[PDB]
Amino acid sequence: ELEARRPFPERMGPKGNLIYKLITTTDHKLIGIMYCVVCFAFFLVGGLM
Amino acid sequence: DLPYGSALTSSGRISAVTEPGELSVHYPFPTMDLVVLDDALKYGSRAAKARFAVYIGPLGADTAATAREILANVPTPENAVLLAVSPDQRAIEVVYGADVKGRGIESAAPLGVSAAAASFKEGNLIDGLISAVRVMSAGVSPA
Amino acid sequence: MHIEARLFEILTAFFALAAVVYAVLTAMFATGGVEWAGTTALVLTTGLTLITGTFFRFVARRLDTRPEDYEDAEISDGAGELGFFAPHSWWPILISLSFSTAAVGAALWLPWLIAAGVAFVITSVCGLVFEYYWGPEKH
Amino acid sequence: NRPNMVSVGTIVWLSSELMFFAGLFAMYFTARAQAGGAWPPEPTELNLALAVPVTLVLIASSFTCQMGVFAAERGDVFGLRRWYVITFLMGLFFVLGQGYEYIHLVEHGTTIPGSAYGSVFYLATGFHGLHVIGGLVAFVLLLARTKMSKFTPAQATAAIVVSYYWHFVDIVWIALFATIYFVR
Amino acid sequence: DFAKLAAAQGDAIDSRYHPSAAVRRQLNKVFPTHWSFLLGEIALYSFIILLLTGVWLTLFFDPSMAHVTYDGVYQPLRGVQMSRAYETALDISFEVRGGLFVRQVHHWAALMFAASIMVHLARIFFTGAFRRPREANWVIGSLLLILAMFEGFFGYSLPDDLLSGTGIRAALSGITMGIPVIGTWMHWALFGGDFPGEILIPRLYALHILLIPGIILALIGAHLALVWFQKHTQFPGPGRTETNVVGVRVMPVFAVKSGAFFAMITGVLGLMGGLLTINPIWNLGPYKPSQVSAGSQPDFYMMWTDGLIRLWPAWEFYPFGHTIPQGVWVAVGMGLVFALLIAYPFIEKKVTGDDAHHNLLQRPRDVPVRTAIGSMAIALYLLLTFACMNDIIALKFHISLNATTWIGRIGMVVLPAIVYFVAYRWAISLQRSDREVLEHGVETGIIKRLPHGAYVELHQPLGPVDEHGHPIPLEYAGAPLPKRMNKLGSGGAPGTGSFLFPDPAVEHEALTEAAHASEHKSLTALKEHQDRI
Amino acid sequence: VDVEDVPSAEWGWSHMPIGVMHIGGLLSAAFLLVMMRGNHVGHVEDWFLIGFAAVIVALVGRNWWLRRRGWIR
Ligand SMILES: CCCCCCCCCCCCCCCC(=O)OC[C@H]1O[C@H](O[C@@H]2[C@H](O)[C@@H](O)[C@H](O)[C@@H](O[C@H]3O[C@H](CO)[C@@H](O)[C@H](O)[C@@H]3O)[C@@H]2OP(=O)(O)OC[C@@H](COC(=O)CCCCCCCC[C@H](C)CCCCCCCC)OC(=O)CCCCCCCCCCCCCCC)[C@@H](O)[C@@H](O)[C@@H]1O
Ligand code: HEM
Ligand code: HEM
Ligand SMILES: CCCCCCCCCCCCCC(=O)O[C@H](COC(=O)CCCCCCCCCCC)COP(=O)(O)O
Repeated sequence: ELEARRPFPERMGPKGNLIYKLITTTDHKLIGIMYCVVCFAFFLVGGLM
Repeated sequence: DLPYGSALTSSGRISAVTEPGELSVHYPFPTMDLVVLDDALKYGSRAAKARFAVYIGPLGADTAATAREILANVPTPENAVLLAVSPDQRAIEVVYGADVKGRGIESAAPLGVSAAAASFKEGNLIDGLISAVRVMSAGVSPA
Repeated sequence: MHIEARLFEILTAFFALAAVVYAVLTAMFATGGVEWAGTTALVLTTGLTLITGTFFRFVARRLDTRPEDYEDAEISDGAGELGFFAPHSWWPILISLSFSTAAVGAALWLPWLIAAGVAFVITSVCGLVFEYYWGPEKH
Repeated sequence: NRPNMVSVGTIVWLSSELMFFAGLFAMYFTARAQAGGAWPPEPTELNLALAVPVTLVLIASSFTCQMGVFAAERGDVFGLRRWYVITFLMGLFFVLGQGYEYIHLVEHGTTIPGSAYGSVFYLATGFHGLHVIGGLVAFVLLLARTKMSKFTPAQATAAIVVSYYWHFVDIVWIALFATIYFVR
Repeated sequence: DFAKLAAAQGDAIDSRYHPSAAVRRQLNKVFPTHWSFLLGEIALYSFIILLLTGVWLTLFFDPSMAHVTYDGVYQPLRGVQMSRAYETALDISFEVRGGLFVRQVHHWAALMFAASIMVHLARIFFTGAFRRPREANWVIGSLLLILAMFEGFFGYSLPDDLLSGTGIRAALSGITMGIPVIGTWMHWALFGGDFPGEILIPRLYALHILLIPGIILALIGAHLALVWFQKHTQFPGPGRTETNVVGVRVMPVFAVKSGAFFAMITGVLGLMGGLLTINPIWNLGPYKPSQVSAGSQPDFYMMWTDGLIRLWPAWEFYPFGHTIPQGVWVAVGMGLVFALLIAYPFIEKKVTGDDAHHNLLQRPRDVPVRTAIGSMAIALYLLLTFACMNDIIALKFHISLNATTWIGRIGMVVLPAIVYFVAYRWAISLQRSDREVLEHGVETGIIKRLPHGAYVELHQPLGPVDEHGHPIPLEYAGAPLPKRMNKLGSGGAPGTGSFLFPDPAVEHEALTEAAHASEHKSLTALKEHQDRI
Repeated sequence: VDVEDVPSAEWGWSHMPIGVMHIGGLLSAAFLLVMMRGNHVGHVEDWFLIGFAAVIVALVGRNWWLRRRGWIR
C-alpha cells in the first residue's frame, strides 16, 4: 500500500495559469477568492485614511 | 479498519479528517528542504522525460528484490528511475524500468549512489536524496 | 417549496402590519400628519415580499415534492441533467466597463460620454445574451 | 417537476425593482404634502385626452404580450414573433405619446428646473419611460435570438421572463397614472 | 446581340493583344478570405477617395501667403486681413456648392487613411506577416506610414488658419531651427528665411498635391504588386500548407467582395463628411503670430510626437557658448522610433535566429514575446497620444494639468512594463485555454448529477474517444479551437419562413437537408485534400 | 523555454532573457530618479518618482534573489 506522492505540493501554477481565468471565470470559488482579495485591499486603503 | 473520523464514501473515495491544530502530512523534514527535493524531482524528470522517484523505508534482507517491488508503485514504472534508501539497514538501491535502458542511466545510477552515500555519512538524508536525483537526472537523456 | 413561500408570507404579514401601524400612528399625533416617505417605503416593502411570496406559493401548488423538499430523499433521486451553467465568459467585465463608462459620463455631465457608454452597454449586453445562441459562420 | 430558475430570478429582481419606484413615489408624495393647496400648481394643466389613450395602448400591450407567451409555451415561434412585434410597436407608441406630452408640457412652463411639481412629475414618469425603453430593447434582443437557433424550452423561458418584466412595467404605469392624473 | 457583341469584342482584343493566358491567370488567382486581410484595402480605398476629393479641391484653392482683406459672405470675418490661402479655404466652404462637404470628406478620409494604416500594421506585426520572403514589403509599408503622416500634416497646414499655423510655428519651425550645427540652415532652406516668410504655403502645397502623393502612389503600386506576385500569407487551418493558398478565386467572388467593400467604405466616409464637423476653419481665424488658443493639438496621427514634446523634461546643454535645446531630444526620438519600425524584421531574425521561408501566419497568442512587445509599443503610443490631449482631458475630466504631465512622465516608463508583463502572461494563458479543449473537449455547460452525487460537466470531444469514453488528446495545429457548442451547430436552425410566417414544411425540410448535405460535402472536400497532401 | 511552461514554445518566439528585464527595470528606475532634475518647484512628484523607483528596484531585486536561491526558474 505505497501511494506515490510529491514531497511537497506545487507552490504556484505555471505561467499563464490565472490571468485569463480572472477575466473569464464563472467559477464561484474563484470569484469568492477575488472578492476577498479586493475587499481586503480596500480595507487597507480605508484604514490608511 | 479505517482511521478515526475517516469514512468510505459512495464513490469509493475516503473522506478523512485531522484533529484541529494537527497536520495531515508530517514528513520528518523541513518544508523548504521538501520544496527543494520536489523541484529536483520535477525538473530532473522534465529534463530527462523519465519519472524520478524516491523511497525511504525498510528494504528487507535482499533489498534489491524489495526495491524492484517498490518500483511497481511508481506511475508508468517502465519509464521510472527509483532511488530507495534504508536508513536503518544503511542500504542504497537504484532500480529503473526498461524504457530508460540505454539512455545514460548505467553511467549515472552508480554516480547517484555515490552522491547519496557521500551526504549520508554526514547525516544529511534529504541532502543526499537531492544530490543523487540531481546527478542521475543530469545524466539521463530524453531518448 | 412551501417553506420558501412561507418565509416571504411571514415577512409580508409583519411588513403589512408595520405599514398600517406607522401610517395610522403618524396621521394621528405626529406633526404634519402621515409621514409619506416612510409609509410609502413600508407599503412597497410589503409589496416586494408579496410579489415574491405569491409567485412561490403559486409555484409550490403546481409541482409535487422535489428531492430537496423531501425529508428522507436519497442522493440517487437527484440523478440526471441539472441544466445549463455557462463555463466561461469575458462579457460580464465588458458590461461592467461599459456601465462604468456611462456612469463616469453622468458624474462629470459629459453627454457624449453618456451616449458612448449607453451604446457600449447595449453592445455588451447583446454580446452576453447572444453568446450561446450565435450559430456557425456561413461563408 | 422543478421551478423555472430563470423565472424565479426574474420575479425576485422585479420585486427589488419595485423599491426603486418606492423611492420616487416617496419623493412625489413629499412634494405633494408641501404643495399648500395647489396641486398641480399653475401653469401645469394636465390633459387626459392624451394620457388616457396612451395608458390604454400600454394596457393592451399586456394582452398582446400574453398572447405571445401562449404561443411560446405552445412552441410556436412565429406566433410569438408576431405578438411580440405588435407589443413592441404598441410600447413604442406609448413612449412617443409620452414624449409628445412632455413636449407640450415644457412649452407651457412645466419643467424640471421650473417647479417642485415638475421635478417629481418628470423623475417619476421619465424613469418609468426609461423602464419602458429597456423593455423594448429586451423585446428586440429576444426576437433576434429566436432567429439564431431552433425554438427550445430555454428560448420560451426567455420570452416568458421578458413578459414578466413587461407586465411589471404596465402595472407600475397604472399605479403612476392613477396617482398623478386622478389623485391630484 | 449582347452576347455576339461580347464575343466580337473579345476576339478583337485577343487577335490584337493575345491576352487570354495572362488574363486567365489573373482570374484564377486565389486570395484567402480572412476578415483581417481586408484591413489593407481600407487604406487603399481611403487613399483613392483622398485623390478624388483632392483633385476637386485643387480647382478652387489658392495657396498664396499674400495678405488680403476678406470680402466674402462670412460676416464674422468681414474686413479681417488674411492670406489668400485662408481666403480660398473659406471660399471653398461657403461660396462653392458642395465645397464644405468635399473638404470634410477629404479630411475624414485622411483620418481613416492614417487609422487604417495603423490597424493594418498591427495585423502584419502580430501575425508575423513581415517574415521572409516579405521583409522588403514591411519596409515599403513603414515608409508609406511615415509619408502619410507628413502628407496629412502638410495638408491641414495649407489653409493657414490660427490652429494649424500654431502647429507649423512650433513643430516645423521651432524643432527644425533647434537642430545642432545644421538646424538654422535647414530652417532657412525650407522657409526661405525666417518664419513665416512668403514661400511656405505654396511650397507645402506643391509637396502636398503632387510630390508626396506621387511617391505614395509609386510605393503603393510596388506594395500591391509585391503582395500580388508573392501570394498573400494565410492562417493555419484545414488543408492549409506552406506551399498552397486556400480561399477564393478573383472571378467572381473576390472581385465582388472588394468592390462592395469599396462602396461601403465610401459610404461611411460620405456619411461622416456630411454628419460630423471636422476642422471648421472659420471659427479659428487666420494665422497671426500674436494670437493663440488653448488646445493646440495636431491631427491624431501626429499627437504622439506632440505628446513626446509635452512629456520630455527641460534637459538642455550649453557647450562652449552654444545651445542644444529640449526639442532636439524629440527629433532624435522620432528618428529612433522610425528606425526601429523599419528595421524590426531584421532585428527579430537576428534575435530569434529564424531565417526560414514563412507563408503560414502565427496566431498572436503563440508568439508571446512579440505580442508582449507590440502591446508594449501600443501602450506607449496611446500614452503619448493622450498626453498630447492632456489639457483637454484636464478640462473635461477634472485632473490637474501638472498632474497629467507627471502621470504621462511616469507612465511613459511604467505603463509599457506593466503592459508587457500582462500581455505576455495573457498570451500564454490563451495557449493553456487551447490546450484544455484539446485534452478534454468542448465544455458544453450541461451539469449532470451522478447517482452517487458527483457533479460532472458534459464535454463534446473534437476527435476519437476511448473505450472508457474519454477523448484521445489532440495535438495543437496552430489553428483556433471551438469553445462554444452553438458554434459547432448545436443550436440548429429556427425554421424556414419569413420573420412572421412559416414556409410550407416540405420547403423547410428540403432546404435544411440541402444545407446539411452541402456543409458535409465542403468539409469532406477540405478533409480529403488535407489527407492527400 | 520548455513546453510545460509555454505550450506553443515551438510555434513562436517565447523566451526573453531575464538579464534584459532585470537591466531594463534598473534603467527604468534610474530614469525615474533622473527626472527629479528639472524646473519644477514642488516635491509631491519627487516622492512619486522615488516611490515608483523603489517599487521597481524591489521587484527586480526580489526576482534576482529568488532566481539565485533557486526558488523560481
Ligand atoms: C502608502 C504606502 C507607503 C507607506 C504608507 C504611507 C506613506 C505616505 C505618507 C506621506 C505623508 C505626506 C503628508 C500628508 C499631508 C499632505 O497632504 O501634505 C502636506 C502639505 O504638503 C505641501 O507642503 C509642504 C510643506 O508642508 C510646506 O511647509 C511647504 O511650504 C511646501 O513647499 C512647497 O511649496 C512652496 C510654495 O508654496 C515652495 O516654496 C517650496 O519650495 C515647495 O515647493 C511643501 O510642499 P512640497 O515639498 O511640494 O511636497 C511635499 C509634501 C507633499 O505631500 C506628499 O507627501 C506627496 C505625496 C507622496 C506620494 C508617495 C507615492 C508612493 C509611490 C507608489 C506606491 C509607487 C507605485 C507602487 C504601487 C503598488 C506596487 C506593487 C506592484 O510632503 C511630502 O512629500 C512628505 C515627505 C515624505 C513623503 C513619503 C514618500 C514615501 C515613498 C518612498 C519609498 C518607496 C516605497 C517602497 C517600495 C518597496 C503642500 O502641498 C501643502 O498644501 C500640504 O498641506
Ligand atoms: C498606405 C499604406 C498601406 C496600404 C494601402 C497597404 C495596403 C495593403 C494591402 C491591400 C495588402 C494586402 C491585403 C492585406 O493583407 O491586408 C497589404 C499587404 C501587406 N502590407 Fe500593407 N499597406 C500599407 C502599409 C503597410 C504597412 C504600414 C505595413 C507594415 C509596416 C505593411 C505591410 C504589408 C505586408 C507585409 C503585407 C503583406 C501581408 C500578407 O501577405 O499577408 N503595409 N498592404
Ligand atoms: C495621402 C493623401 C492625402 C492626405 C492624407 C491628405 C490630407 C489633407 C488634409 C488633412 C487636408 C486638410 C483638409 C481640410 O481642409 O480640412 C488637406 C488639404 C488639401 N488637400 Fe489633401 N491629402 C491627401 C492627398 C491629396 C491630394 C492627392 C491632393 C490633390 C489632388 C490634395 C489636395 C488638397 C488640397 C487642395 C487641400 C487644401 C484645400 C483645403 O484645405 O480644403 N490632397 N489634405
Ligand atoms: C473588356 C471589353 C470587352 C469585354 C468582352 C470580352 C469577354 C467576353 C468574350 C469571351 C467570353 C464569351 C465566349 C466567347 O466569345 O469566346 C470567344 C471570345 O473570347 C476569346 O476567345 C478571347 C477573350 C479574351 C479577352 C478578355 C480580356 C478581358 C475581358 C474581361 C472583361 C470582364 C469567341 O468564341 P468563338 O470564337 O465563337 O468560339
